[PDB]
Amino acid sequence: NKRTTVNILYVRKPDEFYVTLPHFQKAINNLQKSVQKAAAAMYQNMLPRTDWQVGDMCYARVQANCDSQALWYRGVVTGVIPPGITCPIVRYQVHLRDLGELIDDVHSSSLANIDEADMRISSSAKRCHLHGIRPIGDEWSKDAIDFFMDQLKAYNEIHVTGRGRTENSLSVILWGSLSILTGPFSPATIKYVNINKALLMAGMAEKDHNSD
Amino acid sequence: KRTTVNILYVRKPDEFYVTLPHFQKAINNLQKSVQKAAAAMYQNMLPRTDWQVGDMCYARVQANCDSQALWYRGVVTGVIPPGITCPIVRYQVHLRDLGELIDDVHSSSLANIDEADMRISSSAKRCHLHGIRPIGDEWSKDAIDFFMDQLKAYNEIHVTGRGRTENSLSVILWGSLSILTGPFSPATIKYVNINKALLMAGMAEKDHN
Repeated sequence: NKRTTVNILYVRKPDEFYVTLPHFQKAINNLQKSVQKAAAAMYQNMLPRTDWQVGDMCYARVQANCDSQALWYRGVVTGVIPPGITCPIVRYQVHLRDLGELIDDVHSSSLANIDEADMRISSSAKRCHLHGIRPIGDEWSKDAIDFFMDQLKAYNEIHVTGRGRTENSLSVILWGSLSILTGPFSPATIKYVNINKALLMAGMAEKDHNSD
Repeated sequence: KRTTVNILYVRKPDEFYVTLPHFQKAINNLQKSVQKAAAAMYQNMLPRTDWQVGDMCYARVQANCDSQALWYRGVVTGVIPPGITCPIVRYQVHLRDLGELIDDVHSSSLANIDEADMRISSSAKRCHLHGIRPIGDEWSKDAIDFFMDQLKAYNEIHVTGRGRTENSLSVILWGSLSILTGPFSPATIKYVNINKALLMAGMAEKDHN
């Protein structure tokens, strides 16, 4: 009721990270290996294409955060990187809809056309930001991001409480749960820790006065 | 004195990598020589997870201008503990022949390197722009983008050495323009001081040391 358990797919910053409902996890996996087949056929069958622009949907063959090998992903072209002295080819930045991670320096050769079903299938990665807090400065510092990451791996499970949504993200109070084993006759006890407040108390963020 | 160079890779105005232009073919031979040696080691070698900072190695990674992952001579610069998103140890590797840092490299992509292949001097020579420093704590994206723009805005790039730290060479970077002035006269070259251009644009400040 008050808390919904989630799986953390990818973390960029405390104001941008991506989750999924735990029961949905298998369907996400099925979608990913389904995506490999569709993308691979597309790549060799399609005519070569070089006209890629921002806002274009696509498949990208890229190595994501926890990938040992490059794999196909559903993506949206977020940026165009003009040729440079080190690299004389146009390249692109791609947002991976099922993971949430931005990938830079993607060659046109790694991009493939996307058909119309895999365009309207809802993105697996659900965007969130920590509610009621902001960085102490222009941007989230590396310390604060590292602190956030450290908190996430410091708990048994992760839970969110919704505080409304912005135009592309859901505002949440992130909860860490500890499980306490108290004898064979009694069930484990669960305690919840407020990660948002943990960032505040550690001096890694300050209260956002735009929130109520 | 000015020596023409090829820019291999740029991280920041205080960290970029060059080579002498005549060495370029020799670098190319080394890279595809590396492919042979590394692939051998990989299928040869016993599996290893013992990777530590300062360890010499081969890394199969997708570098900056690579469409596909390739083998590179490397040194492990960092160890990345497992996280909630990725439950495996990973490593950060510096590519000696390119100069670029690569993050999140799995142990499966790492291979042992033998010592003959290891002691060949790095193709990439480290440089930093002399007499300047960032305005803020660190180089801003604006300054880095400006620096990149300067490098591609000229016909050729040249360096003048003004001393060395222990791992990097302090230089004045020069951009050259060629001016065509009729069939009878040879073209004239004008040089622009890239270090100064950054100072002028307010993208950097004087070192005063």
